[PDB]
Amino acid sequence: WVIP
Amino acid sequence: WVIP
Amino acid sequence: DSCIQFTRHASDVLLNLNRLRSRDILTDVVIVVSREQFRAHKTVLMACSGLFYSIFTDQLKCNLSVINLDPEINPEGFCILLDFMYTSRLNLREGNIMAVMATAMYLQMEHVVDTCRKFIKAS
Amino acid sequence: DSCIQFTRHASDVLLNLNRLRSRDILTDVVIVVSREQFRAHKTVLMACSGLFYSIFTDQLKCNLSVINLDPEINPEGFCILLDFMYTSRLNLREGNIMAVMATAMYLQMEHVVDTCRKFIKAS
Ligand SMILES: CN(C)c1ncc(Cl)c(Nc2ccc3c(c2)CC(=O)N3)n1
Ligand SMILES: CN(C)c1ncc(Cl)c(Nc2ccc3c(c2)CC(=O)N3)n1
Ligand SMILES: [Cl-]
Ligand SMILES: [Cl-]
Repeated sequence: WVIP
Repeated sequence: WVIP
Repeated sequence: DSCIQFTRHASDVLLNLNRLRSRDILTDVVIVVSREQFRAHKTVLMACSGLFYSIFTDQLKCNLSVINLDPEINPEGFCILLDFMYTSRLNLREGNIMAVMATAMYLQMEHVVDTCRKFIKAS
Repeated sequence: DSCIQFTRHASDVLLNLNRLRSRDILTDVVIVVSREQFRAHKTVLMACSGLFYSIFTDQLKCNLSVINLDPEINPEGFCILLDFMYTSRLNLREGNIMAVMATAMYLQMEHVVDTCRKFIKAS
């Protein structure tokens, strides 16, 4: 999971 | 396009 | 094999599938959550959820145009998860994380359950 | 928004859609190319091809279970492109590149046409  |  | 690969292909496919959903094109099922109705594509639901995969591989349920979820399922939690299925983006907030995790456990969306458990553990 | 994103989601969705295709689950169309028949999901075809997008948004053609391609279309070129649609992987070879480019131009798959033009220009 990432900060888009 | 890439070499997978 | 000696294949070449187009990096953005999967993302572009999902973007177009979400465009079809937004325009209600070739949607083949309505998911009923309490009073709320959500139109979607059975194939996308199966690709994202262990629960929908089980439902639509069933020789009788595969032909249903309406699926009613358990009355304990929260419509907002379902909406956030349906949006995630079609975009890869999860609107996870303090006010919705418990409903999102419970819905993801019911829908059998392992990666969403994992990030909810981690975000709850941090707080 | 304040969304988080799961990097592998789109690829995982496409992998599952290809698993459904391989098992012939919820396929809703057969594409006829000369003597050869290819089963697929209309939504995936639309998501990958400008030609299928135009066909299945048409109020009459959207309901057809069989689509016949132009007799000039090569079944092998179509097969390679259908595989690319469901995997992001293109089996581009010296012996098939002309048939693949011609099929991609007909199907309106801009990124495939672009890599074929570049590979031909190099040789
Ligand atoms: C497991 N399998 C062969 C498969 N093939 C096709 C599809 Cl559409 C599918 N989808 C599915 C099944 C289980 C789970 C998911 C999708 C997401 C998840 O967390 N669990 N799973
Ligand atoms: C253009 N548009 C709004 C849109 N919405 C939904 C879908 Cl499924 C779609 N697919 C499509 C159209 C044109 C092209 C492609 C897919 C691939 C391409 O090279 N050209 N295009
Ligand atoms: Cl997930
Ligand atoms: Cl393309």
